[PDB]
Amino acid sequence: GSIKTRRIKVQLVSALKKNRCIPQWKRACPGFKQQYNFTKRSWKRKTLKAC
Amino acid sequence: SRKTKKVGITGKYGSRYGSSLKRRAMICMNAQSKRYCCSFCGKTTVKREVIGIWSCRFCGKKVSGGAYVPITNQQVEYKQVINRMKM
Amino acid sequence: PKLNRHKASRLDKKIKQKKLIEKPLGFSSLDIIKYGIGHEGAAKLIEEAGTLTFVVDQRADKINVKKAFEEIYGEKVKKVNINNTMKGVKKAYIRLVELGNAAVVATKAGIL
Amino acid sequence: VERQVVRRGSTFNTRSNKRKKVRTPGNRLVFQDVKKKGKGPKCGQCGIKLAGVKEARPAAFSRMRKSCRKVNRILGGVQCAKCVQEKVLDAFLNAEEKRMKELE
Amino acid sequence: GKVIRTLRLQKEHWKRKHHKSKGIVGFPTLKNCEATVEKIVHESGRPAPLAIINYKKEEKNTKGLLVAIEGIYEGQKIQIGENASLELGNVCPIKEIPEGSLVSMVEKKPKDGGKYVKSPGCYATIVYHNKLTNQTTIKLPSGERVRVTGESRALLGIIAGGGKDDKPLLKAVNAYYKYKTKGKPWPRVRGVAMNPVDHPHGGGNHQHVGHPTTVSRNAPVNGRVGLVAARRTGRKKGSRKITVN
RNA sequence: CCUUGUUGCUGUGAAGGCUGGCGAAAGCCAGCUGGAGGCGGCAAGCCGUAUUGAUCUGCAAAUCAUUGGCGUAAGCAGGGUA
RNA sequence: GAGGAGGAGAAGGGUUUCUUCUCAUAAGAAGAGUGAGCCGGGUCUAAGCGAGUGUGUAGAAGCAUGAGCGAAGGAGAAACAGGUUGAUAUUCCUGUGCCUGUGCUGUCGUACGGCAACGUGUAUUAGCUUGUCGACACGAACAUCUAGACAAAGCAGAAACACCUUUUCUGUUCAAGGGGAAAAAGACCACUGAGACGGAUCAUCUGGCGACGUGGUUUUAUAUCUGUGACCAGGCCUGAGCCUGGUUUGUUGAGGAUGGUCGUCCAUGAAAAGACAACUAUAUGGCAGCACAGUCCGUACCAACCGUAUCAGGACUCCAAGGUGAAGAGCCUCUAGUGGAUGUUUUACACAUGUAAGGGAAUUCGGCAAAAUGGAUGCGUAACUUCGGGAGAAGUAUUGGUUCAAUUGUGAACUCAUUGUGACAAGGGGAAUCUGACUGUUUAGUAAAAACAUAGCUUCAUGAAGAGAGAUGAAGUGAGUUCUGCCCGGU
RNA sequence: CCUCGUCAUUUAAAUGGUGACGCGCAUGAAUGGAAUGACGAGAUUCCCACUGUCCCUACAUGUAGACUAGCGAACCCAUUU
Ligand SMILES: [Zn+2]
Ligand SMILES: [Zn+2]
Repeated sequence: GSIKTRRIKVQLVSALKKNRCIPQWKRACPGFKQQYNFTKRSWKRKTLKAC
Repeated sequence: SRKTKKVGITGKYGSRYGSSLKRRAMICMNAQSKRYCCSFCGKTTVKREVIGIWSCRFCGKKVSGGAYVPITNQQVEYKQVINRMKM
Repeated sequence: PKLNRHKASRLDKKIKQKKLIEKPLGFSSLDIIKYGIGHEGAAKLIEEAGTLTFVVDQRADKINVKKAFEEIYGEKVKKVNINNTMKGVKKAYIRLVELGNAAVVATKAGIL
Repeated sequence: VERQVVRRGSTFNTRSNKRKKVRTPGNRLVFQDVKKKGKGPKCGQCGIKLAGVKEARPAAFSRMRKSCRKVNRILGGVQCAKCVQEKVLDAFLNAEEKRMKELE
Repeated sequence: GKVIRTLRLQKEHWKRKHHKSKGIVGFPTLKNCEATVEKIVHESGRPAPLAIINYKKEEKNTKGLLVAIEGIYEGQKIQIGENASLELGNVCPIKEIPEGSLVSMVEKKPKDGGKYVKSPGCYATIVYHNKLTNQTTIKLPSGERVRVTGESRALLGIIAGGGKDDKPLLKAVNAYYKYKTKGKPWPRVRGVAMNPVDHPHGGGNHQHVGHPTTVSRNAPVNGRVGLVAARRTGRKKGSRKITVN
């Protein structure tokens, strides 16, 4: 909801910046072997436990 | 007033609780609700605030007393004994 | 006394010692300001309300921002409002004591 | 008939949350807040409310003029006219008995 | 089995709370005082009313609590200690009060503040003064006779609020309000209606105790239920009391 | 245990009061006023008697329909605490 | 269908919100978006928790005292209208304000009046002490105010017209701050001097400790005015600006606010921070202008929450129109909001429902299920009873529309093709026996009961208390009425 | 227990109900005994009203079901029946 503590807000801000795919240029690099970022999440499928 | 032959103030309870118990309660219930005479101002304006404490609605004096009456039987007697000790 | 401090608004706690050598200039005007923001959202504010918008260091407060602007850019300030955004950036909005000067400072500084 | 929302705070209908309905120049019916009522001083002897003094809440009372908070007599607010008449007489009459008991 | 109801209710979190209390009840310590009765008040757990008193100790005003005797009023002046008059509601050394008199709030030893008679409607009777030993015999409301030294203090009158047990509580809710502040279990479930894991009287295909209900004084605590160390039982007449002053 | 929230419509008509009549008295009889009660019929709600109804690869690891019980109170509920 | 499938907050979720593009779609990718001295947190204290210290333990636990902590719905200085974005707004912009402090310049101050009830005067710090405010249960009736809703007249625009109609619909606005009545309800002051008697309430009641009367003093709302104009409706033109209105009266009325009364209780219904008055000393103090200051954290959106989900379940609160009717009941409408596995007339057996000749429980363990009765008004009401009740006992009759009398009691006439609480809503009743006195509670998910509880009755132990025999604990029986015989051999 | 005890009443007909009787396998007094009122979604018998419960079934409505487009599982299984 609208009321939040400072500690809860920083957790949300960090959880929101980490939630991104692999940038499209990295895929062209000779040494790079990852397909998809397995740390990506959806609000419909997991809980953060920020509480 | 007095629209009932026997039941008096206990008519509030209908047919519940025993007959014999209601007629014991009745004595106390009639005594609690009356106004009584003030010792300080003479008027009949004394009523009960809470068990043991009685109070005058004109002059504001508060006095210790019984649970259902302002002066109890033991007090009416003992008060006299003290007056004799002062002689 | 020890407590978990989960309801607190300031995340720092400890009082700080002296040191044998101290850092040259300290928290100072050129650490406080980061950049002015110039886009269609900001442009209206310069044109209508005589206010600039800036990104500022997380450690900064209203009094410090007021001083730093008057030192770097030179116009006098009426008000400062502050906003911690969802992207982790502290924004400051500064209204100048005379309007019109906002378009002068913005253009000199290359914000606009 | 237009219906209202709570603009600020909580919906939970406690003593600190009284509201009234008001019509604005723009022809809207809106809720607006209400401050609590104040009780003024009662006499220290008899419990009667003192004459000549205003009733307000502590913060608002302190901002009024001094004349709103007293009467010009031996006890200002504090006690009523009958209780001071009794006090003045009692102190006099007691001193006279002591005078007599000293002289006799 | 498990621990019985009687033990659980004696643990510390079940002790009566004091948050609504007015203060500790008892006499002042000084040799002589003149006091004024400030207010007469009800205290949440107690049926007898209390009186707040005001007295000077050095220059400073100080406040105390007495149990109210019947016939005081707010504003009354009262006299405490040696050289007080025999007037209703004064406090005096016991040796000054004549035989056959009725007293309340009696000190068991000097300066203890008053114990003994403190419940509504109660009093004690002065039955003997011994001029050699300086002892006095008082008859307590249980019928017990006890000896106290002549230097102990006592309040002259009967405790206010008498007659309260005349009116029956006809309903369950009336009993609820009376026991809400006491330590006894209400409502009280009978032991014969429990299972044998919960109570020594539990179990069986008919509701019965099955073993005698009179138990020893030295029995173990988690089974000491029933009539503890009874000398006799049943509704028959007893025997003559033996009496000495 | 501490701090709070939540009673709308109706029936019956106790205690106390005023008039009129009857009586030597004590105190009896009418009409009106008043509004008590873990008191009656219902609403919002809280519950769970029957159909041994529907469902039993369910809408659901206990639900749905009609029918029922209480509803001015040893009633129902949020947060803090043991 | 206003106890909404409407409009908003809390707990919980965390970008789900806005723009663009692509299908990959309850799918992705890239950007953008949350602004405060006056709203809430940071303060105070409840029940309570506790570092350290003392005592104890192999170390712990525990016990005594006690810094600090403990409520986003208890206490708690000061703000409101109107505008603006794709997305924020009592936070931004315009206007008018307020609280707490700081500094400059002017301008005044060092006291009086009334028999009194008390008034005039915007007034400094500091301290004892005494008191007040903060600061408080439930229930009932009666006043007064404000939202709201009606009805007439005026104007402006709409709807409808094979016929009829001045028929019908929508509008007619005024914030915080400043100034301010009459009224009603209570206190009190001066004169006066009252009874087998006057005054007064819906109800209690009230007076020589001073009635009625005649003149005053004071406390508590609201209407009205200002708030410098905003905002709305309509017309004319238009890639813009002008012009015209926003006027009068009556009835009712809270599910909000306030006031003084009355009732109930073996139940009498928080603290503290922070304030104020009197008394004592001490005095460069009041007001007007102008200027300066007020840090830190929260602020988007939810039909998106918990149940493995896009789940008929669960989940704390606020606002609330017209008709019918006792009634935020059911039924019907205005404001605001809403919807998809496709076609086919589709047997039998189902599941939700209707109707039935003659008979009327013959059915079945058993009237299980269904039918019948139903609101209001009147007449008339038994055994038994703790005299309160039984009791809506039972049993019977009436009820629509129209046009009149009469004013709350109701009467009378005329009229209709099955009759009238016409739909919706809405008791079946009696005679007996076993059992528990009554309202209440229980096996969340096969048992709601005769089981548990309960008031009352009886027994037992104690003079120890932060409690003191009308007390504090332990057992048994189960309201009331009427009784409760005999046995101490065994344990 | 014997037991569907005997006598009366209720029915056309009573292993039922109510009223009487009592050497009671094995009733009984706060392990509480006995007679009533008011109140039970408590157990039991009878009467009036009422009816598709029944004699003895018939007709009609909505929704599924049959056939058709799009979408698309599970229990179970030595199997030649
Ligand atoms: Zn008096
Ligand atoms: Zn006074």
